[PDB]
Order: sequence, then structure tokens, then C-alpha cells
Amino acid sequence: DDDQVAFSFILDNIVTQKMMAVPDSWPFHHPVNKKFVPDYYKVIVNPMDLETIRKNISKHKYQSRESFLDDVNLILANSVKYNGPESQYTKTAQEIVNVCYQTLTEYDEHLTQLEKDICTAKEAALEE
Amino acid sequence: DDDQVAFSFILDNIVTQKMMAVPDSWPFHHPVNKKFVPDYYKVIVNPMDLETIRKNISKHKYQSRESFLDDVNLILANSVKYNGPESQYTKTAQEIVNVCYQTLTEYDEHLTQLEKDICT
Ligand SMILES: CC[C@@H]1C(=O)N(C)c2cnc(Nc3ccc(C(=O)NC4CCN(C)CC4)cc3OC)nc2N1C1CCCC1
Ligand SMILES: CC[C@@H]1C(=O)N(C)c2cnc(Nc3ccc(C(=O)NC4CCN(C)CC4)cc3OC)nc2N1C1CCCC1
Ligand SMILES: CC[C@@H]1C(=O)N(C)c2cnc(Nc3ccc(C(=O)NC4CCN(C)CC4)cc3OC)nc2N1C1CCCC1
Ligand SMILES: CC[C@@H]1C(=O)N(C)c2cnc(Nc3ccc(C(=O)NC4CCN(C)CC4)cc3OC)nc2N1C1CCCC1
Repeated sequence: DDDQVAFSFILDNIVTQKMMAVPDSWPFHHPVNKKFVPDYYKVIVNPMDLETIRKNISKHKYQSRESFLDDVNLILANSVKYNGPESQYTKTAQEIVNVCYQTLTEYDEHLTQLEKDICTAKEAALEE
Repeated sequence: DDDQVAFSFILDNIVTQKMMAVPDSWPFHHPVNKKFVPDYYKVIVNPMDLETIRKNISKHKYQSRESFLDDVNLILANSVKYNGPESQYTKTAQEIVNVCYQTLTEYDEHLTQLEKDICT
């Protein structure tokens, strides 16, 4: 029962303590306000930000690194398309991605254990 | 779609800030260790405690007050059966239930809205 809660708990701390701690990362903490910036949402088909990711964590959307990294990489891919590949904002998003992979790698063996246990538990549960 | 996370978050603060705060409530904060007290689990068929309630909350098990109160009332009902109706332990367990309904009622009007939006 503990494993999904623990994994989400770790992800959410990686976000708040490492990713949101990157200098000048504030533009990526919250969604672009669509009421104010409509052109953003005509350009970006799948907008993403760290707050949306935290909401996903709190709902336990991520059961492994891979779908979590999909949304994290999306924050960079969107920045590339809207701000340009050489933008200061994009360089900041690049750093957010790097610190993410750096942190996951530092805890690889622990996260792999959580992922295995989350996945075997869903197997046994549904079987039942 | 914030509503289940919001309802779970409120329940968890009622537990840590109000229920676990009644004096001498510590015996009800964690399970009876079955390795040391086997007679508890031969007498009590559905043992319950605050930490198990918190884990269920973190799993979003409770989608309304009704199933949440079932597990809270279980902690008293178990104490009546094992410790006696008149025990000091049972008296404190009564206060945990009392502060629980007292806190839920104070925010009743906010929680009913959360419950509706969870079902929708
Ligand atoms: C879409 C481009 C890029 C991006 O990729 N993302 C994700 C982004 C997301 N959210 C924001 N948000 C805000 C940006 C600026 C302001 C703000 O208050 N700016 C002041 C306005 C008055 N002016 C005299 C001084 C500056 C408020 C924002 O949200 C409340 N900006 C973002 N930026 C950039 C980061 C700074 C410029 C725009
Ligand atoms: C973006 C995550 C999510 C969400 O969706 N929203 C919108 C949200 C909006 N506001 C909050 N707010 C607070 C969250 C935690 C605390 C807090 O830690 N309080 C302590 C409790 C113990 N006490 C001894 C000391 C103080 C206070 C908050 O506001 C005052 N949390 C939110 N969460 C929650 C956070 C992760 C799970 C859900
Ligand atoms: C009978 C059950 C009843 C109950 O209703 N519940 C739920 C309960 C749950 N958990 C406990 N747990 C522990 C109770 C006492 C101790 C402990 O270390 N006590 C010392 C033992 C030796 N020492 C020299 C003197 C005191 C550790 C416990 O868990 C780590 N006790 C419970 N109690 C009572 C609450 C005080 C007495 C027993
Ligand atoms: C039933 C409780 C449940 C559970 O199932 N278990 C087993 C659990 C075990 N350990 C913890 N531990 C910690 C929980 C919160 C914090 C914390 O708030 N840390 C902040 C991090 C940022 N800052 C540097 C310091 C403040 C630290 C914890 O460990 C030291 N929490 C648990 N939870 C949590 C409750 C819902 C989510 C997870």
C-alpha cells in the first residue's frame, strides 16, 4: 500500500526542492494564463508546467518515471517552440530538465524498487 | 478536478491537528504490534488506528464522510470490546471521536460541496 504514496511523495519533493529551486525558474511554476495570453495556447497544443505536474502527483497519475518525464520534457519542448531554441527561458527550462534527470539518477535504484513494487501490486490487485 | 485531493487534505489535517491532539491519544496513533500482543488480534477482528486512517487518506480511499467515520468509530468500538466500557483508554477514544465530529460539523458546509463534486 505504501509504494505509490512513497513514489509520488518523492516526485513531489524532486519538483519543489530541486526543479523549482533552479534560478529564474518561476515562469515555469504555473500555467500560462490563457485569458491573458491566448496566442500561447494557439501555438502550444499540450501546455505544461510544474504546478500541473504537482497536481498530477497528488492524484497519483505517475506510476513510473517514464510518464513523469514525458510531462517534464514537454515543458522544455514547449519552450523551444514558443520562445526559441536559444532563449534565456529555454536555457532555464533545459536546466530544469537536467536537474530532474540528475536527481532521478541519484535515486535510480530506490525508484526502480518502488516502480517494481507498484507494478506487481497492480497486477495482484486486478487479478483479485 | 481538484476535489478528491482537497477532501483528502482536509481529513488528514483533522486527524493530525485535532484527533491526534487529544491528551494521551498516543495509544491510538499506531497499530497494536501483532508480534507482541497476539491476543489483541484474536479478540479484535477489524483493528483500526489513526495511522491506518492516514494511509487510507493518502490513497484517497475516503470519498465521503460516511466511510471515513466508519473507520473512526471502529477505533472506539474496538476499545470498548478489549479495554472495557469504563476504561481510561476508552474515555480518551471517545474524545477522539468527539473532536472528529466537532471539526467535521464546523466545516460541514464546505465538505458537503466537496463530496458532491467528487461524485459528479
Ligand atoms: C510565455 C513566455 C514565457 C514562458 O515560456 N512561460 C512558460 C511563461 C509563463 N508564465 C509567465 N508569466 C508571467 C510573465 C510576466 C508577468 C509580469 O507580471 N510581467 C511584468 C508585467 C509588467 N511589466 C512592466 C513588467 C513585467 C507575469 C506572469 O504571470 C503572472 N511568463 C512566461 N514566460 C516569460 C517570462 C517573463 C516574460 C514571459
Ligand atoms: C499544488 C498541490 C496541491 C494542490 O492541488 N493545490 C491547489 C494546493 C493549494 N494549496 C495548498 N496549500 C497548502 C499545502 C500544505 C500546507 C502545509 O504543509 N501545512 C502544514 C500542515 C502541518 N502544520 C503543522 C504546519 C502547516 C499548507 C497549505 O496552505 C496553507 N496545497 C495544495 N496542494 C496540496 C499540497 C500537496 C498535496 C495537495
Ligand atoms: C491494551 C490496548 C490499549 C489500546 O487500546 N491500544 C489501541 C493500544 C495500542 N498500542 C499500545 N501500545 C503500547 C503500549 C505500551 C507501551 C509501553 O512501552 N509501555 C511500557 C511497558 C513497560 N514499561 C516499563 C511500562 C510502560 C508500548 C506500546 O506500543 C509501542 N497500547 C495500547 N493500549 C494500552 C495503552 C497503554 C497500555 C496499553
Ligand atoms: C501516514 C503518513 C504517510 C505514510 O504513509 N508514511 C509511511 C510516511 C512516512 N514518512 C513520512 N515522512 C515525512 C512526511 C513529510 C515530511 C515533510 O513535510 N518534509 C518537508 C520537506 C521539505 N522541507 C525540507 C522539510 C519539510 C517529511 C517526512 O519525513 C521526514 N510521511 C509519511 N506519510 C506522508 C503523508 C502523506 C504523504 C506521505
